[PDB]
Amino acid sequence: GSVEKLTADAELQRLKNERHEEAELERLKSERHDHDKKEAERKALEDKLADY
Repeated sequence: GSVEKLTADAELQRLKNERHEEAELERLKSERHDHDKKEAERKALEDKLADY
């Protein structure tokens, strides 16, 4: 989500996944703001084992 409430760090890793940035970003624009939190974990398990 462009809002970037407290997930600015997640937006960073979202740019990190340039191989999938346009997909996650575009979705979050239309999809609920709460969905940003889920996509934070989605790419965590996607890019790496996990981001904890």
